[PDB]
Amino acid sequence: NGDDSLFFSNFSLLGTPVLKDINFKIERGQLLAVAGSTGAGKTSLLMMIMGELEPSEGKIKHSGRISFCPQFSWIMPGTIKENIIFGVSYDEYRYRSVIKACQLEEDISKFPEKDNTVLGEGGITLSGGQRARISLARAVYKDADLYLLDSPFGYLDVLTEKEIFESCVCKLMANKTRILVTSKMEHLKKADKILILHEGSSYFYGTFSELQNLQ
Amino acid sequence: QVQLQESGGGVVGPGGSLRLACAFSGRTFSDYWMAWFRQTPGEERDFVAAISRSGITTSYGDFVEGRFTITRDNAKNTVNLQMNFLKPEDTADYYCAAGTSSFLRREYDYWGQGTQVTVSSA
Repeated sequence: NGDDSLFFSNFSLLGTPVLKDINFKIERGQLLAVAGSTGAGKTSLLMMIMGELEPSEGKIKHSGRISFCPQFSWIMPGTIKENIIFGVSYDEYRYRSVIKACQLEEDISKFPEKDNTVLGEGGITLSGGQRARISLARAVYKDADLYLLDSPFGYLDVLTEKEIFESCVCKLMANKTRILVTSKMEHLKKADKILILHEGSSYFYGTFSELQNLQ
Repeated sequence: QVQLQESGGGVVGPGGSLRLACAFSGRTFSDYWMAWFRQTPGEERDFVAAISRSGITTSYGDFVEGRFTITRDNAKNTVNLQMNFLKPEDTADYYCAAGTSSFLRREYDYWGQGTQVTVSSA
């Protein structure tokens, strides 16, 4: 079903050049905000986390339990809907809510064939933020036990960046387990636990209150 | 084709310490995650501890509250469970399981024979 806590104790054992001395907890339905300098090792950590909780070698895999959202918005050949679903069964109410929360409702409607507008090597090209919104919608649509969101906001104005964090990350995914690599202090205020990395090591693990008490 | 064999079981006093140890054999230990369970006769099966393929990720039963620690030696092919502050109610047969599934939704594919631990107040 689910272990209410996962204790990671990587004291420079895995990915030694980038990651060194990271120790933290992840509990069900909590928003963990990974933050830190540029060379901290945020993406490396999400990748590390993933390679621990993943099925091993050649296993049937069936339903996958981790849902990853990379920085590099990916677009496979196929319709806007196919890209979001990504193999997973369609559900109109699950899909339409994910679209509205990821703020793609207006964008999809103006396009010619709407959800069936084909993307990739044979079809339409997309906006920088529009690719990032599809990449995020695809990740939040997948029902997974854990969500790794490496800088899901990019090429988005602070008006939509703070609206998608509020509607999608905090209102829609309120009960899912999130690990969100973020920068803005507003994201850190709404977080359940804050992990601050520095040059590959964990320097702070706690709440926004403890963080401001320490500084 | 794997086979497991636990050891370290015995009878310590109330508020004691004991170190259980399983033996993975027959395949690459590194590919499997481990787990510890217990069976207090008459009561339900209880999840005790679980450890990832590398050993960087662990998770414990709600009843451990900090007392037990799960470790592994991928070179010597063993998973160890260090139990401290054992209260009499922790008396049970401790089984060790190994799987090669997702760590979030675990499927305990293989099991051990169980080693008896007893916390005698006397």
